[PDB]
Amino acid sequence: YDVLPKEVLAEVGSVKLFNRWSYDDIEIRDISLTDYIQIRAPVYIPHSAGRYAVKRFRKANCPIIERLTNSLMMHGRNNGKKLMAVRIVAHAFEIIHLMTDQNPIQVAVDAIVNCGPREDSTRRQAVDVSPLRRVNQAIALLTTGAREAAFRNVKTIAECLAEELINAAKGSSNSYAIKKKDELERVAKSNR
Amino acid sequence: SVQAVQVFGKKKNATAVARCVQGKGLIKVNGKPLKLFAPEILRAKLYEPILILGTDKFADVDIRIRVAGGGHTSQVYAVRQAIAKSIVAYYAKYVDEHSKNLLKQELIQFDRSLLVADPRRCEPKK
Amino acid sequence: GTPWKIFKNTAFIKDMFNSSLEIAKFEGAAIRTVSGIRGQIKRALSKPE
Amino acid sequence: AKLKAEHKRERKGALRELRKDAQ
Amino acid sequence: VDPDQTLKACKALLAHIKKAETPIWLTLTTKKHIHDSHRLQPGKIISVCLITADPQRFYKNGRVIDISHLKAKFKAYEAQRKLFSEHDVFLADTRIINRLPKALGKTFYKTTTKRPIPVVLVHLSPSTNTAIKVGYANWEPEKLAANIETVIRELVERFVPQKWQNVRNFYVKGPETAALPI
RNA sequence: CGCGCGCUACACUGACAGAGCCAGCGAGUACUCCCUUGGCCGAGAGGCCCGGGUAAACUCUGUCGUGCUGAGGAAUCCCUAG
Repeated sequence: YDVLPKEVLAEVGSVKLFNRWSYDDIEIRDISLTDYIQIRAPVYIPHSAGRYAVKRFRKANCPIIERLTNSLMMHGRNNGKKLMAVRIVAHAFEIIHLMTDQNPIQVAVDAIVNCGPREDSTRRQAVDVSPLRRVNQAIALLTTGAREAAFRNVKTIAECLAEELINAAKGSSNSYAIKKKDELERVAKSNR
Repeated sequence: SVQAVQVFGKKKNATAVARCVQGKGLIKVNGKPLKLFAPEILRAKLYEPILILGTDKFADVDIRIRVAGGGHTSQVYAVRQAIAKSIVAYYAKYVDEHSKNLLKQELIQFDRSLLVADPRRCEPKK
Repeated sequence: GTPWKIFKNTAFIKDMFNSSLEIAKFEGAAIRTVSGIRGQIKRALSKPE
Repeated sequence: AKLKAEHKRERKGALRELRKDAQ
Repeated sequence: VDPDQTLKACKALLAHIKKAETPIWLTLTTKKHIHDSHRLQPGKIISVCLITADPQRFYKNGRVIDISHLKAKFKAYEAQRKLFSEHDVFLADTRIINRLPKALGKTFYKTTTKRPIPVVLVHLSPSTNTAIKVGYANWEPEKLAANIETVIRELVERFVPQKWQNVRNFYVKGPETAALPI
C-alpha cells in the first residue's frame, strides 16, 4: 500500500462509486437516452470540479450521479450545500442495495429512463420531447418527488429518494415521477 | 545528493506544497497521514491518483504535503493536484522518461485538473 | 461633546445634544475639534439618543 | 395600544419640518 | 489582629444588616502598593467546569474543557453568557490560568469575580485596595472571624513588606448596604 | 396615511451534546458601551475596590421524536457561470 484503507485496497481493481459499485456491467434501456445518460467515463464520488455550463450539451457528458447530486441541491436542500447532497446519494444508494440487492446505479439509470417523458404539450400542440430534456425532466421529477414526499414526514430524503428511485426503476403506479410522466403523456394524447 | 522534488498544487486560494523524495510508501499531509486529512466524504478524491496509478508506482517514494488557505474542498483539490504532479515530476527526473509519459497519459485520460489547474475568470458577454 | 466611537474620518460623538430633534436642527453644522480639526454634523445616530 | 404610531408619525413629521428648515 | 475586634466588627456587621441572605464581604486597603510585578498571589486562599492544558485534557475526561476548546465557548458571547450560569465553579491550570482572562474576560472575569483557582480567590487589580468574599450569612462570627484571620495572615504574606502596618485600612464589608469598620 | 427597500420571526434541512477540521482582506503612542447603590484613600477637587442593570459553515459520532414548540393571494419585477 502507499497509504490506503482496507476497504479501498480491498476494492482497488476497477472503478467503484462510493468504493462499492462498479460501472462495468450496467446498461441503458433506451437507445434514444443512451448517448446522454453518462456511464462512459468512470468517476468515484459525484463531487467533481467540471464546468458543465460553458456551452450547451456538456451536461450530456457529465456523469449522471453528479446530475442527481446537482439536482439534489435545490431550494429543498439550500442551494450551496454539495456534501449534503452526495451524503444523501450515499445513504440512498445503501438503502437501495439493502431493499433491493440489485446494483443501485442500475436502479437509478433504469429509473431515469423509465421516468423521462417522451411527448409533451406545447401550451393545444403536442410535441415529441428531446432526449436531453428527457434526462433533465427525469432527474428533476425524481428529486422533486423525493422532497415533496419527504417534506413533513420522519422519512429522510435518503429513504424517500431511494423509494422514488426504486419504484421509478420498476415503473410502478406509486412513484411521483412515473405519475408525472403518465400525466404529461396523457395530456399530449388528449390534445395532439 | 538526494533524490528530491518540490511540487505545487492550486485551487481558488488553497495552495499546497508537496516534496517527493526516495522513500518507502508514506504520504503525510501536514504531518498527519494522507488517509486522515480532508473529512471523510472527500478522501476518495484524495485517493484518485493513487488508485489510478497503482500503489506499485508509489511504494518507493515519500510525499510530504503542506496545505494552506482556502476551504476544505479547495484544500482537497490542491492536495490531489500536488500528489499527481509530485509523482509525474519524480518520474520525470529520476526514473526513465517513458514512465513519465505513461503516467501523464493515465492522469490526463482521467482528468486534466490533476495536472493543470484552470482558474476561472469571468465572462463579460458581447 | 466627547468622541464616543472613533472610525477613521467619521466619529460618533456624544454628551452634546439631548435628542435627535436637536441633531436634526444642527444637521449640517460646522463642528470643531480643539486640535484645529474641522468637521460636519452628518446624521443623528438612532439608538444612543 | 395605537398611540405609539401617532408618536412616530408626529416625531418623523417634526423631523421633516426641522430638516427642511435646516437645509 | 485582635479577635475581639474581629468578633465585635462581625457582630456590628450583623447588627448593621437588618430588614435571600446574601454573602458578606471582607476588604483590605493597603498602602504604598506599587504591585506591578506578580508579587500578589493570583490564586486560592482557604458543578465545576475545569479548564485544563494539553492531553491531560483527554486523559482527564464537571466539564473539563481544554485550553484550546475554551476559546470557542467563550468567544461565542451567546455561549459566554451560558457557562456563567450552568457551571458553578471554574478552576484552571498554568497556561489556562494565564490565558483565560483574554478569552472569557468580558462575561466571566468582570462582574461575578468567578475566575479560576490555581493548578499545575485573590486578585491584584494593582491599585492599593483589594477585597475578597467573606462567606455565608448563616455563618457564625467566630467562623468568619477565624476565616478572616487566616485569610488576613496569608494575604499579608502575599503583601509581606510590612504585614502589620501596610494596611491603611482593613475592614469588614456588607454586600449591598453601607459597609462596616474593623 | 400610502408605496416600497433592508432586517427580524416562522422546522426536518430539527433540537441537544461531544470529537475533528478549514479563509482572505485587516497595524496612526490608537481603540475603551452604559450610568450608578456602596466602601477606601480623600482639609477640598479626583484616582481606586466591590455589586446593579484565530470564522460561520462543514464532517463524524451519540440522546429526544412533528410536539401554535407551519414559508406568505392576485399580481408585477429581476436573473444565464464562480
